[PDB]
Amino acid sequence: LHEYNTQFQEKSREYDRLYEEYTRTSQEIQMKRTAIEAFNETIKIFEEQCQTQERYSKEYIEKFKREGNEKEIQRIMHNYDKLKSRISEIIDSRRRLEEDLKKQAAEYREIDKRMNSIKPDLIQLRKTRDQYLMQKKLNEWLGN
Amino acid sequence: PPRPSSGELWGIHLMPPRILVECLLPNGMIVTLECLREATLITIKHELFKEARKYPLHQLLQDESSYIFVSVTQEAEREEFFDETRRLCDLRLFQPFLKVIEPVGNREEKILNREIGFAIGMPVCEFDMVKDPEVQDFRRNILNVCKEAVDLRDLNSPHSRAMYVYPPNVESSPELPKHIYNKLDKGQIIVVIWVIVSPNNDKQKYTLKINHDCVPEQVIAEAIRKKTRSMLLSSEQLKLCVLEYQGKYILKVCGCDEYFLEKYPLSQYKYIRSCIMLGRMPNLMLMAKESLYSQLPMDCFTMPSYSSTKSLWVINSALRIKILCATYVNVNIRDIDKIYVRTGIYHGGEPLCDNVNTQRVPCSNPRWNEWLNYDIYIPDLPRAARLCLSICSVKGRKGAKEEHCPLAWGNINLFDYTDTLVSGKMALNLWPVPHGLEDLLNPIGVTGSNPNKETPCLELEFDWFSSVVKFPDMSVIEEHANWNELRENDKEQLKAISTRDPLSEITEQEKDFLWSHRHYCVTIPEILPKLLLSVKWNSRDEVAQMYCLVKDWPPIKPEQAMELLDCNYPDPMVRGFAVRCLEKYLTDDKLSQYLIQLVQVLKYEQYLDNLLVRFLLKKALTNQRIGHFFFWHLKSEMHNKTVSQRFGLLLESYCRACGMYLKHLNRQVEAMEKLINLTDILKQEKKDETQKVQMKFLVEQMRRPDFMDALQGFLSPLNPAHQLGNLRLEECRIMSSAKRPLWLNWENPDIMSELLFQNNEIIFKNGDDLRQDMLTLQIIRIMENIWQNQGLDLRMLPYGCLSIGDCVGLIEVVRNSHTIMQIQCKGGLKGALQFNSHTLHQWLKDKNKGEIYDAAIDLFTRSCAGYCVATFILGIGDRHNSNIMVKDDGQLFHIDFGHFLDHKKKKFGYKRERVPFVLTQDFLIVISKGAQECTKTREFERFQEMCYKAYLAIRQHANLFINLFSMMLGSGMPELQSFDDIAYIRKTLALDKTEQEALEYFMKQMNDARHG
Ligand SMILES: Cc1cc([C@@H](C)Nc2ccccc2C(=O)O)c2[n+](c1)C(=O)CC(N1CCCCC1)=N2
Ligand SMILES: Cc1nc(NC(=O)N2CCC[C@H]2C(N)=O)sc1-c1ccnc(C(C)(C)C(F)(F)F)c1
Repeated sequence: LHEYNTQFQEKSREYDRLYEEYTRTSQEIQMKRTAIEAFNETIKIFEEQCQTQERYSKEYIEKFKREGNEKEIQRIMHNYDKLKSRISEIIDSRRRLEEDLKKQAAEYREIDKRMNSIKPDLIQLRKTRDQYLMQKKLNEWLGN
Repeated sequence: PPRPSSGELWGIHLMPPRILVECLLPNGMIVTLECLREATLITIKHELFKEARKYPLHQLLQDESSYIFVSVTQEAEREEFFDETRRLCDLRLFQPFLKVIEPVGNREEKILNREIGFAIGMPVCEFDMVKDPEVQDFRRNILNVCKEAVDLRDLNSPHSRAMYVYPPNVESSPELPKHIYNKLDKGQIIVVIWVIVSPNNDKQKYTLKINHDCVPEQVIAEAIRKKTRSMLLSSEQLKLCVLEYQGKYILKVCGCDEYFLEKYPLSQYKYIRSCIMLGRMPNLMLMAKESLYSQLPMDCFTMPSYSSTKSLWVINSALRIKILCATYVNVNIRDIDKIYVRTGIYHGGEPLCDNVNTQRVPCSNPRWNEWLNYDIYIPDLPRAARLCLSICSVKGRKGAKEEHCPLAWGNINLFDYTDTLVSGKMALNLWPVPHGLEDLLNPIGVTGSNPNKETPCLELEFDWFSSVVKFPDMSVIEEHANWNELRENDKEQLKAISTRDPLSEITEQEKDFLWSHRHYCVTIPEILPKLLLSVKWNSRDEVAQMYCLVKDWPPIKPEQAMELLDCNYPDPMVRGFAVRCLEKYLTDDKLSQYLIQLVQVLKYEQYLDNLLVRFLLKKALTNQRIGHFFFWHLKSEMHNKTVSQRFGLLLESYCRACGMYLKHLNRQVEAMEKLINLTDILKQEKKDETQKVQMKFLVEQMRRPDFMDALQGFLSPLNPAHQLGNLRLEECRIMSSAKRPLWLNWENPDIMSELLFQNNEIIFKNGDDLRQDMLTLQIIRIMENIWQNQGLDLRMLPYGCLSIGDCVGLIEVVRNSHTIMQIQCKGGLKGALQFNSHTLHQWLKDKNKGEIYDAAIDLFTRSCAGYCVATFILGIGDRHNSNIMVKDDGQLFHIDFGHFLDHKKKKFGYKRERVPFVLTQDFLIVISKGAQECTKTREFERFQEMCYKAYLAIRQHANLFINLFSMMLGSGMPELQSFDDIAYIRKTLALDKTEQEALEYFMKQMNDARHG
């Protein structure tokens, strides 16, 4: 009973710890799914901003070429370049989070694997301990 | 989805005082604009358009008034910002960027939908995106309740809306337990009526002595009588003057927003009866009705934008369900041998036939393609029939003894909300096994697919019968149903059976017994829960006969109809009777008292649209005091993904029709968000900083303009009758606890704040589940109501506690109260952090010296007795000088009830509570008025009689408390997951014993917990 209760109280402590990591990891996974959802909506907005920019620049680049105002065309190009710098910086942020989500979502499956092998074993140890059931030594042997 | 944090940006709690914001202009240009974190959108758009002139194509931009901002929020929402008064830090943007667009849609309509999405904690647009017809049907069809409730509010304008906004807070009984009557001077109470004479806040009082059962107009008329008597009016002119004027004034409580708007006796109003208990003279404010009616804004309720069959009984076939395959399961093939799907057809918790399991398959290949044949005839399927299934892993590595373990589970209603038998293929995303669930099936868990589609997905297939199968109409069931053994032996047994608690086993004979005598059960209506469990729900014949018996069943008391709403009684007709009992007997007072349980049991309804949610919505929409806590209790559990859609869809409807109170809630919700975010910082990033650095940071932050506007001028969520004005910032502090609680103090903006309290003190705590303390304080309040009705003046103190979200909530501060330890810290130390036993009485002797001494010791010993019994019955252990407080007036009360019902000792298997009450001696000294031989006094004997008398009183009402806990099962509270957790109350109340064996049992436990 001392041997079986100590075996019981350890796996009890490990299943609890693993369940903490499991649920904690689960909340984190949801947030990464959220931020990827938010990144997708943000990327969608920036890509529209690029498409609309090409429409308006179209006739002005044509105008500023003929009017010899090459210096203004560099303004539009410089800002358009500044846009694409921001978009690439953001796609990289989403990509790193997508990669990060893959590691945690795989680790997550790994926690649930370890518990689901400990979960049935933990019940049996209660059975063996309970077979041993049928005062200082009783509270002592129960890990105290 | 909802927000992960309360931070001003994703992953950042505090925006920098200045932050660069990407501005995407409509001409295609992008402009980086440095903005103040507290800057409004009005300012930011203005500064952008100044900067935009420096950029190409700037002459293409219209005026800044023709554009509005759109961005991505932390909830992944593409939100347009019409209300440009909002500060930058409070938009809760994902990334600091704003796109400039031309506004599309209705301004007022979009601003509302953002306020609602904010209040719910979930973007409204998501409900617009759910393809589920039951959801779209709920959203539309529930508006009937909203409009109907709104018309009932505008029926008797303006008094009807004054009743809605400021409902009378009255006891359920006008009767005074006579020990309260004798606290009056022969049933008369002295009241001070105040009137403010413009403009200097000139406060004139008229003190009156009048009967306790005087109605407000009689109190008013007496005030007018006192005022007008000195003006030599004729006797008849005075009569005419009183009669005319009395109807045009109203009374308000000094210092808070509670009005005496209804014909209740004055003592029935909760403020007055409390004044009798505490012996304080009520201070009331007399006010002209027009002055109040002008303060009432017009509630604009606007209709939102979205506003061949075969009978089940003709199917000559048994029920069969096809288990096709699961996507995946997380098992290590090396340790788990095979897997299978375990199924069962349930009505509530009771199985309707033998559980059926699939064949075993390899772990890596979860596909069964197996038709499971069940032991139930399809016409015999009850309406609340549910498939309860789970994927179970089996490993036989311990010998010939196999290990069976649940991996993931899911329950489904076999009939949808349209009374249709489920048909065809269906995919069910499973739920994880609860922590500690060892059962192979989980029928008490929520039914329906997991909204998280990234979980193991089990594919099912239901039978097809060449036509849509519908549950028969009620007329057919009744008609089909229509097609002196009662001696005292049976009459005495029927009464004994009904008195047994809900957790007592009902044997198979007794099930047969009640069913045979189902008609005499009508003659004893309270037996209905017991009889309902005795029906063969797997037999349409018995169910039909039961339906007919229910259709004419006598209405039962509210406290007994609530049991028929928990997870045990899923049948809609049973619940329909229960709701109708509530419409008939549940006072708005008692509804407020049971509002938590009535929100919890919503989780066990089969469908979104049901009689209970409609009754609760109507009540919430016609009484704002009910509607307030209806909101928060629904709100505080939106974090729970098991119900967030149901509560989300409901909170949408309440917010859309509650009127001007939504605005007050937005102030409260946002005020809490600042507190959560601030505490997050203090708990996370600044966790290692000293008290001084955090206090500096605290004073630094609340002083910021966004913080000042958010945390000032709103209604206390603990009690909206308290107005929270300006912060008394010098009194705000972070408390020493490691959870970083926030002691907050506001000014009371009431003109009579000095007569009630000019300071409102609230403890904000982020990091602890308060649902336990909520429930305990609720239970403590009910025990006191029982003790008072039986004449036991046991002064409890169920102070305010409200969980507002995931482990975050508020606590009402009790002024002039101190923990036993804080009182003990007077003359030096004794031992390893211990203190002197006589110091408590010595302190109390100084506070209440002279004639008040006997009243204080009496108030102490009465208050001590109630908590002693209450903490024993509820199993709240670990009571010591740190969680027992005493007021200067002498009232004792307990605090911090984080864990009850002996769940800390459940892991040990040793059910024996013998912790000595550490403060036995200290409290004995007070009860014994300072005797050296404290246990020898007659006062101690009186103290023991109170506890014996109080203990049996609660034992007499054990069914109510067992039901209250039973209604809380779906909450996910750790100490309250199964009826077995609730069973601890059965032991402490000794329900298996007699009243004599129980009181002896109590006396024993007290002696085992005697001297500390
Ligand atoms: C003065 C005083 C005395 C006692 C105990 C020691 N005695 C009694 C109290 C009632 C009736 C009879 C007796 C008796 O022993 O005959 C006591 N308390 C105060 C408490 O405040 C709390 C408390 N427990 C007990 C255990 C669960 C927590 C609460 N017990
Ligand atoms: C109802 C109540 N009244 C109080 N009173 C003071 O703190 N007082 C009372 C006056 C001064 C101050 C003090 N010095 O002592 S504490 C309190 C309370 C009740 C229940 N739980 C709490 C917690 C768990 C949230 C706490 F304290 F740990 F955060 C507090």
